[PDB]
Amino acid sequence: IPPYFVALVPQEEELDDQKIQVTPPGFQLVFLPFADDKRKMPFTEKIMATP
Amino acid sequence: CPGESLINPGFKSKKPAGGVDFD
Amino acid sequence: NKAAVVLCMDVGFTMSNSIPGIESPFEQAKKVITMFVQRQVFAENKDEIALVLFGTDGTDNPLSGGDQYQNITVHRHLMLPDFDLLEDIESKIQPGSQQADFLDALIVSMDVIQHETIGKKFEKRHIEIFTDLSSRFSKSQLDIIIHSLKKCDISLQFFLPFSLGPFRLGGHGPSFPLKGITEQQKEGLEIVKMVMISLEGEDGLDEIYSFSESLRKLCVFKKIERHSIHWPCRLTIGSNLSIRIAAYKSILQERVKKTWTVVDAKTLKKEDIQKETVYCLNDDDETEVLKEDIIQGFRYGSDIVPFSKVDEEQMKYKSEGKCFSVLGFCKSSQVQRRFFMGNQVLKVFAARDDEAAAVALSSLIHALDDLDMVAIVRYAYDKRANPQVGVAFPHIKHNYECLVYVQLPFMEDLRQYMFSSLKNSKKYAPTEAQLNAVDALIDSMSLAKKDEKTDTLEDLFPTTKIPNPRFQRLFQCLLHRALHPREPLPPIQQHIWNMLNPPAEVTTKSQIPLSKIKTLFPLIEA
DNA sequence: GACTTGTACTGGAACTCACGTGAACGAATGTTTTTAG
Repeated sequence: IPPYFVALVPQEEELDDQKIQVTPPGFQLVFLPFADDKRKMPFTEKIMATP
Repeated sequence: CPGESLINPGFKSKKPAGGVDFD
Repeated sequence: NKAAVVLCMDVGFTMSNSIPGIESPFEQAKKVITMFVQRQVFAENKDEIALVLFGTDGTDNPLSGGDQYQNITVHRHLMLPDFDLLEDIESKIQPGSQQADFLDALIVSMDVIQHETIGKKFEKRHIEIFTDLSSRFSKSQLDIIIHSLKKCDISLQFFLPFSLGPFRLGGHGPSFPLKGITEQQKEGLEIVKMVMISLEGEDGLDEIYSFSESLRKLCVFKKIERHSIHWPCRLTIGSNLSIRIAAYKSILQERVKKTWTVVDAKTLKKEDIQKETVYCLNDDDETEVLKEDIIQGFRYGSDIVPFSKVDEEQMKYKSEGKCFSVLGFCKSSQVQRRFFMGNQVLKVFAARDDEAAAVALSSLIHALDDLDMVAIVRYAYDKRANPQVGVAFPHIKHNYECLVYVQLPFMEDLRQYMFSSLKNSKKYAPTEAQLNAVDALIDSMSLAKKDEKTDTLEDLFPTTKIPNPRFQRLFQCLLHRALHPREPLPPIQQHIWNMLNPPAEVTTKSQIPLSKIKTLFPLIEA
């Protein structure tokens, strides 16, 4: 299978007042898109909004 | 263990789906 | 939407000068052009490609009137690329024994673009030049060149052996060290910079790439790539407020458009092989049942409940399709990236051409950004599409602003798993020396660098800009099989590995901390 | 030594889960050709 570039983001354990685990500790594996996985958006003039 | 589903032991009892509740 | 691309290439003696330890510029330019042609051909793109070589011994250009525009040959005219072009690039194109400037070659390329594109309609015209800038040239025709380029709406791109110890192609490092550049090369670079500034302003500087850099950037197709279609809808914040919007697929995984067809070994035809599916009962006789005598059913815990397709369609959930409604607004901190779902990211802008919708969308985006909020919304592509709940958050840039939409999970889409804690374990607790070793390893393997007194991180390994290697590998293998039917597939190209690997500096710095970690941490397989 | 009965161990297959590949239908939109007013 072709390889994919990924990021391991640390994830610390978090518990609520009930003392029950809600976010397990470990790493979050996030898939990073390649160059060809993106798309080009059409050019659009930027119009600001008044306060 | 507190907050444990009676129907399925080993899985925490998910709260009922409420939806959008404006403050 | 078609396009015309004229590839201008130097084949002079200087291009063949292979400095020891560094690949010659001729080979790098050949590789870049081969990659471009492979992408254009194997993608079945309706793009016209022509090839002009300047520096050849002969002269085969329309401007060869007298002793001007010599040593320039139009190798291929403006016609659809085929395996013939790839074969000519690979084998029957050798460096010339004469040196020619790139200005007459560029004039010849413009003349080809003008003359050939007379009976056809092309939305974009592009010219790419691969040169070393190591030849004498005259500036007498620079102004006319710029005027013609501006009038004819022709884009320009330059590729040079050097960008603006060991050397690796596409290795995320310095291709040509800045020690040995000739004065003529500096003059050519300055002229190219002047031309680019005079054409696209300051933005033209970024369009001067290098062969090694271009091999892992996908820049060659930047000016010919087609825009995605727009999905029009109406963002709804209530029952009387609606904003016309258009959504595009900003990020979507790219797959292979071409499939594989099963063919017979003896004869390479798909019509001699037939695939059929049959249904049989649970009897020793293997009784056959027609498709019309089949009913859909579902399992209900050891009990089979028949459920016909018509009944399912009648009783399936029904909703009004093509809806983009805002369920509510919630603090951005309440939405976490780890919960993102789906396989696409949507970018929502205002309608095609209307100031009112643009103003409304800008107001909403600015309000969300200032208040640190995101919109929980309901998304449905059409009537058939299953409705989904997603999060839309503002995305403001110096040149454009929009709403980025990503799907969110449902209650049953979340898996509740229990994992043992690691911070309160007396058996897996690391020691101070182990923590110091890990810290040293992390410090020695940083892919981001701090710039000089400006507080701007620079990425050393921007994997987001690297093309998917699978497409290049498939194209190279297909071309090798086509041109060499009686040979096995070749190994993976070195530059692919170089671009898929981090800079050698990171490894060199990390050698020591890795050894320290190995010594400190005992690891034994079970 | 040959047969029978009872108990314990164990690797392969069935099941499930998840992903990738390819083919087919319909919705929605856009674009081109042809024909009545």
